[PDB]
Formats: sequence, structure tokens, C-alpha cells
Amino acid sequence: RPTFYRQELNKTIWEVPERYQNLSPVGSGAYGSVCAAFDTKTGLRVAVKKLSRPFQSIIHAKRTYRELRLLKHMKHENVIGLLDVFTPARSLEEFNDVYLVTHLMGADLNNIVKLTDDHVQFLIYQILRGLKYIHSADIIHRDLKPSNLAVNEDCELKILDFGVATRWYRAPEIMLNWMHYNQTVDIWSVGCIMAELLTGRTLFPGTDHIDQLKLILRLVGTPGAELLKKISSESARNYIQSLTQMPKMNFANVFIGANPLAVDLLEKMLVLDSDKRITAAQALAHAYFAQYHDPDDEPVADPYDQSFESRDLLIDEWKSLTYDEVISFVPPPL
Ligand SMILES: COc1cc2ncnc(Nc3cc(NC(=O)c4ccnc(N5CCOCC5)c4)ccc3C)c2cc1OCCN1CCCC1
Repeated sequence: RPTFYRQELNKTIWEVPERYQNLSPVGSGAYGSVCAAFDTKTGLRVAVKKLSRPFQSIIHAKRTYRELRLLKHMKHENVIGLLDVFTPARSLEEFNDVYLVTHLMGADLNNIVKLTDDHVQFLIYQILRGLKYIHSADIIHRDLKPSNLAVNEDCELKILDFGVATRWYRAPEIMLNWMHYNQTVDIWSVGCIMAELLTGRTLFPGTDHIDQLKLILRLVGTPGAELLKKISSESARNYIQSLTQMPKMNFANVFIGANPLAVDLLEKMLVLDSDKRITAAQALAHAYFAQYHDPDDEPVADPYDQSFESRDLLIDEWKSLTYDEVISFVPPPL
């Protein structure tokens, strides 16, 4: 039970172990505030997030428990991982604040831009490697986009969720609930990201859900008979057939002058039918990534138990489950 010190910044009490020194605000919003800090135990530079009113409602409490469970399980080089979690509460009774600690990321993908073909290969490779890992434990990101990707000076990437319109990167089946989905909603997003790096521009910059679909269908074409057969909703089916029939464009006439193996991968990623879309694992083995792919260093995750998600609990039960998870936390080795 280490020594805590208090201090105020951004109009909020921070109460942290002495281990963590020199705190400096880096951004706050509805969900939590974040500080950079020096970690006197590893000489490393870290980021500390104070959750905003984590047990105010049933939604907040369950969400707080979800983030903590998730970060405790993720142990992979291309995925954010949990260095430490603490509370200044001595007991469950007085337990009201949660703090999460991770490696301090510098600049996101949004900030670091066009760019070389070798750079795109390496950046997209690392995202897929990280996606193979989380998808293997049935975890879906759902909000993959450049501002959720951290990239340091070595060009090393990590997937995270700081919590660019999201809709610009969203799979059309999730955006509209028009057809069932799987893990490959995130594969759609990656294709939108890769295109952007290849050409310097947002691929599909829609101004609402309808305009977004319009732009997308302009590129991939209206759904064929095969895909139209699996659209569950009657409304959605009508809309689509009531549109004016757009053809599939030739991707080489769109990504003009780009590396042909990347044009090919883009075509396997940006397919409308989600039964046909390439997975993370299959995509690691494509010829675009020949210089990086090693099937013996692209690991999968331990089984992840997410049954809690179907439960309807009271606030005090989620709060108590969170506290347990704080107490059983064992740090990762140096
Ligand atoms: C310099 O600005 C920084 C740096 C940071 N470094 C490290 N961590 C953080 N933020 C952070 C995030 C989290 N949680 C998650 O990342 C999270 C939650 C849920 N799910 C995931 N997954 C889903 C599947 O894939 C794995 C990821 C991740 C926990 C603790 C911390 C500390 C930051 C934050 C940061 O700045 C934030 C504000 N800033 C203002 C300028 C732009 C953004």
C-alpha cells in the first residue's frame, strides 16, 4: 500500500502513488482526463487516465468494468496494454475513483502526414497483426480510424481507443444494420485507412449516413443479386433496388500509379458482402506483405470470457466486480 500524494490541475483532484511524478495535462473530455507522467520505477514515460464518474449510472459502471477487463487481458506488441491500475480508496465502501496507466504514446496516424510504399506496407502490416490477435479472442474494435492509431519515431504502431468523422471509416453493414456482421467490419476500416495513406485524401468523406453510402456505392457498385438475397430488412432492400444502378469501378483506374499488389489487397478488403471480405489472418499472408510476414511471429490471444455483457446488474454489483479486478491486478514484468 504505497504512499499517495494529492494535487490539483484542469479543475480536478488527482491522487496518485509517489511512484508517478511530474504530471502534465494532455487532453480531457466526457469519459476521463489524461496526464503524462514520469514513472520512477522503470524510468519510462507513461500516461495516466482518471475515469470520469465511473459509477454514476448502470451504463458508466458496466463500461468502466468493460474497459478494465479488456486492458488486463491484452498482451501484444501492436495493442495497448495495462502497466498499472490503482485507486486511492482503502476499502470497497469508500471506492469511487479509478486510474489506468499505460505506455505514453506520442503522435497518432492522423498527425504524421502522402507517404512511401514501404511505409504503408509496414504500418498496415502492424495493424493487421494486432487485429489478428484481438479478433481471435472475439473482440471487435468497431471504431478503427487514424486517430485511434499510435505511431512513434521508429514507425512502431499500437491500436488503442482514445474514445475525422467516425462514419468516414465505418463498414456499410454496421452503419445501416442492413446485413449481419462479423469481425471484418474492422477490415473495412483498414481499407479506408490504407487508401488514405496511398493517396493523401480521405477515401469516402460523407456528410451523413446516406451521402456516405452514396460515395461508397460509387466505388464498389450497387449490390448484385447474390448479395441482395441476404439483406434481411425489407426497407433496406427497397432503398437499394430503388437507387440508380452504379457499376463497379476498376480500382487501378482509381489508385492510379500505386503498387499493384496493394491495389489487389484493397479489392479484397473493400467488398460489400461481409461473408466474402478478407480476414486479418488471410491478409497477413497476401503478397503485399512478403518482406514482413512471418507465420511464426503472428500470435493469437488467450480465450476471453465476455459473458458479463449479457448481464443486467445494479450499480453496486458492477462497482464491486471492478474493485476485485483492481485488487487481483499483477503488473507485467519489465
Ligand atoms: C499524448 O496523448 C496521449 C497518450 C496516451 N498514451 C497512452 N494511453 C493513452 N490513453 C489511454 C487509453 C486507455 N484505453 C484505451 O486505449 C482503450 C479502451 C478500450 N478499448 C481499447 N482497445 C480496443 C481493441 O484494441 C485495443 C484497444 C483501448 C487507457 C488508459 C490510457 C491512459 C493516451 C492518451 C493520450 O492523449 C489523450 C487525449 N489527447 C488530446 C490530444 C489528442 C488525444
